[PDB]
Amino acid sequence: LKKNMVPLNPNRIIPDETSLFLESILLHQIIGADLSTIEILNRLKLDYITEFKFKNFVIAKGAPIGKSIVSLLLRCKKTLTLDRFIDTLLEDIAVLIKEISVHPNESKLAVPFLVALMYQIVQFRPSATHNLALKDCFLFICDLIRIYHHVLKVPIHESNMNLHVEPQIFQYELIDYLIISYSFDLLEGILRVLQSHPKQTYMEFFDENILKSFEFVYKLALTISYKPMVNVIFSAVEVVNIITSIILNMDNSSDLKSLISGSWWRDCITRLYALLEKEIKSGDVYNENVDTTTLHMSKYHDFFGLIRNIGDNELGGLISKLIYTDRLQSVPRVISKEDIGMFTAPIIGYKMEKWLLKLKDEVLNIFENLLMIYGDDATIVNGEMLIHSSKFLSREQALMIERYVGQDSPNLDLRCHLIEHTLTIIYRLWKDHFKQLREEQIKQVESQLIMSLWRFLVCQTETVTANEREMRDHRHLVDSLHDLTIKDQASYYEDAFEDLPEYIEEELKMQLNKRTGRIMQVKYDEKFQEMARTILESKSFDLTTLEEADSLYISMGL
Amino acid sequence: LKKNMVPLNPNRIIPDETSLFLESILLHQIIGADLSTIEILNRLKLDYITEFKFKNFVIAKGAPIGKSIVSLLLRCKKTLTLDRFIDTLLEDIAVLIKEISVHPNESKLAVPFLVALMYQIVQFRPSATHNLALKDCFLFICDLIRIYHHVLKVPIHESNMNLHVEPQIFQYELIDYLIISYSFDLLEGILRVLQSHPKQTYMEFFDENILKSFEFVYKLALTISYKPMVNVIFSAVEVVNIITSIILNMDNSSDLKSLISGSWWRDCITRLYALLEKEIKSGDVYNENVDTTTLHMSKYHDFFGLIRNIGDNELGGLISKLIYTDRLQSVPRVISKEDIGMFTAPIIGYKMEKWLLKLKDEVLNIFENLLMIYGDDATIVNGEMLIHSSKFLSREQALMIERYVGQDSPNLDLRCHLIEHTLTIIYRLWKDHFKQLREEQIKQVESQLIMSLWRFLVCQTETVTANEREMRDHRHLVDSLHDLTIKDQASYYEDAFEDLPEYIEEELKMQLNKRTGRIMQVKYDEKFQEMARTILESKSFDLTTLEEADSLYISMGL
Repeated sequence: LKKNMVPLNPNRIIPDETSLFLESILLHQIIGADLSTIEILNRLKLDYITEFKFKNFVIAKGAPIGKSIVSLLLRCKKTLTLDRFIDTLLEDIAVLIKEISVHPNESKLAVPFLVALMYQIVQFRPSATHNLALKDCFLFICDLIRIYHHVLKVPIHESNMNLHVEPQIFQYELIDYLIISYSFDLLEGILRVLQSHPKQTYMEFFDENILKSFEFVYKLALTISYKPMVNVIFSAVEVVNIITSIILNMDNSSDLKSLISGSWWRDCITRLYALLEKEIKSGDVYNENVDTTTLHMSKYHDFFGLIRNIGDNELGGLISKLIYTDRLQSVPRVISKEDIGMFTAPIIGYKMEKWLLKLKDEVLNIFENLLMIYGDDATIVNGEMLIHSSKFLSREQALMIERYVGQDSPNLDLRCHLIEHTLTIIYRLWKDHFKQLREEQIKQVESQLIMSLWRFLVCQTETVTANEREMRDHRHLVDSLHDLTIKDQASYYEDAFEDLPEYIEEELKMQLNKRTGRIMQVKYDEKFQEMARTILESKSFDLTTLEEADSLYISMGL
Repeated sequence: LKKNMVPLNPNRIIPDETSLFLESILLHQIIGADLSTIEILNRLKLDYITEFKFKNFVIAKGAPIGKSIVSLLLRCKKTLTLDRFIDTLLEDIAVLIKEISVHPNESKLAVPFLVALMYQIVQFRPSATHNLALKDCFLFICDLIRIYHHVLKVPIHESNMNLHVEPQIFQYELIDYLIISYSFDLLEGILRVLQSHPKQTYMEFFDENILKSFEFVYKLALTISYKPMVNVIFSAVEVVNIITSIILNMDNSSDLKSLISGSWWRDCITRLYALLEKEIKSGDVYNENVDTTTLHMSKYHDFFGLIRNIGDNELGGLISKLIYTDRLQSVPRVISKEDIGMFTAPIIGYKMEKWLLKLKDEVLNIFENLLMIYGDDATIVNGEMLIHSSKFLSREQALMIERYVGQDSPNLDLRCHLIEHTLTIIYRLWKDHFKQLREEQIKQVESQLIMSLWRFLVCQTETVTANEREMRDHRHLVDSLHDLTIKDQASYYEDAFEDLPEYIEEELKMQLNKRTGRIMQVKYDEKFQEMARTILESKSFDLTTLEEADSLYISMGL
């Protein structure tokens, strides 16, 4: 009688999730360092706080700090379940980071490793962390960054008499660069684990204090008059993405939007515009050059960080060489600043272009989001998304055609994805939001909008591709790198790319061909030809007159 | 239909027993030390083994050792289940103790803490440890002790010209005293966790090598011509107890007894006799006096150890003061030898008498066991258990009556339990083993046997107690300490001693009265009067003739 049902296991080992979390803390190790993070904190003392104690988390004067962390971890494993063990660790390590930070004399070497350890605590089980702990941790990291006021506020250019006679120390600069970078990365981590909660509970996180604190630290990160640290720019726009993504995908959308003032947005969007109008050039990414025009990713902060691996991690060997590893000390091991830098590969510049192109994709992606938040007209969906986005579209087509085609870099495709993306940021702005596209602001970009749409409608002629035989001879010229990519994907990393059945590689000699069309800047996708057609041709606004329009059409044929 | 059965739990949290074992290792702390054992091993390096590696247990030259222990513990938690995690730890820490030990120059400070950590590993779940690991660990601790050849072999008396001009260092002596004491305690622990296995599997432990190695180390512990360390005498007779206890309570009893040669027993029993004929005197327990007559428990090895808390732990403050606790070192922190010893309480002497009386109870308890092993006659159940046990019975009655009655020590009762026990070691020797009680050896003790039995049969007169009113006036004289004991037991530590229902304290004014009878050396228990009667009166052997017997009976009445 019903001999079908799947039988249970009578000895189900539900794994002790707090033990797995304990083990994930104990062997947490940042990428490039020689020792584990707890094993670094065992080698740190603090000799100006004579006795630290918050809630039975006693630290003696000459005691190792990581001894006290592992004593807390062992002591609170027996007692607490997981969601209490998390916020116990969060508030205890937060109070420790706090009184190491606000002190006149004491070195702050434990602070980066405690922030990274805190990030390991947060993102272990995001379903387990209650969001009031996330609120407390977010407020603590925001006013922790406003403690570290001076890392993101170095001036543009120094004095001419700034004599570089100096010990040329890097270890304190390396400490507070790690503090700022791990802090902004922890802000990104708090908001994605808050993003992963069920969608009825976001109001337990947000209040006025959250948004005012992030407004301050967001003005701090996306700087104007100071040297930009690009490591914090990635996370500081990814946080804005997480905000605009949960505003879309929640139910009580008004009480976020009522909590946000329009000044927050019109301070955010101008800095996003000023980020979007910067240049990406591989030959002087890592060079130090003119400000606020090239996203440059400085030599003196080049390491991975917590979420994503952003550079080549040139300063990861110096994290392990910041402590003496056989000694219990407080001041750092001395790192000379001018030893780094040795010249063999510009490929590092290509992948840093790849990250910066994903950054611009991120910025106009959150443009695409907050079009959909404020579908009705407001202060902020206000026509300058024609000006700045059309400037961006026109120049990233123009110097694509002038400079990039036939340069065999791997970053062509994504760079001709951005234009392919930002036309859509034009298009639904044109189609669904014309009621705020004012008559003067359209004439601020009448050159560049019409020229950018014309470089899509030039591709309806198509006397270039038309076959198969010579297009692969074009991709031997422009797209050999993606041939290497797809052969290494086909022979190693894809399940469907073996014993190819004479329909899966006819798809390949369809899609590599349309890809190399989209790279060669002739024959874009037909859907984008239609979207560019129904802005220029359509009669929502006289971009051109009919005797000016056919002056454009004769330069293709027509 | 059958709404009775107890329902299961659908979310049974079977606790991750290897995680609990991990946490028991990580907060293992010996009694009196300031730091945890892993936290002491984090402060130890080893600078003569340039690189230690056995099976991916890499230790660098200047690295902390406890870093490598906790790296093994975290790495082998994910992989192994519990019975493999145990013997992985056992062989790895054993190889580490080995190559720290066999080295000419290197200090051995890590060795006591690694042995104590190994003991914590063994006795956590004794059902989990497979007994081949116990065999390997027992063989390793036995040849580890024969490495430490010279701790248990200091001479009796030094030269007259042994000038005590010397650094007077104690730290190296404290190290290898801890090594020897923790090693013998680990031998006791291995054999009780082997005792706790199901009784069909003892042959997986024992072979010739086990018994030859313990024969050597047992001759080493119960010394003859060297200064005795009493800490190893307790465990070295408790091991013999565990052996003679499992020989009784197993099924394949012959293949142990065939594996044991009679020379092992007739080397063991002579040393047990020589231990049994020593004296216990509180006024010179802790004094240094004449050898092999007083069990003295020397001042320079007075700490707890692993199983039992044997002294007052005067050398436990010096275990934490053996390392610098803010430093990674190899040589010990210097302990001056003559600072210890400060005189306030002889009560410490009374509880050390209590432990030594339990030691003599242990020795004649294993006499009582191996009567029952060799119920048939052999080399070893051979009539000297009349001589030595009757010497012991007669003197511990004689100087009981001359010296101990009315001395208000807590150790009277157990001291008049020993006589009350050892009569039984007489009695079943007399009744069930007369066929080896040879005619000359009985006349070696004809004085002492008959006098000892007569001091039991003198109690059948009993004109002393006979009531209730004056016997409590006797226990105000001899047994006030047990009145304090039973009042503190009655008001604090016993569930049945409140709202006393006038039958539970009539039992008290029965059993305190028979107890103070048994202390006052008049009116023993009636069963012991019968057992002493049916040796003297019964006609198995002419102890007395009938004209010599009534010469004894007239000195009671009769």
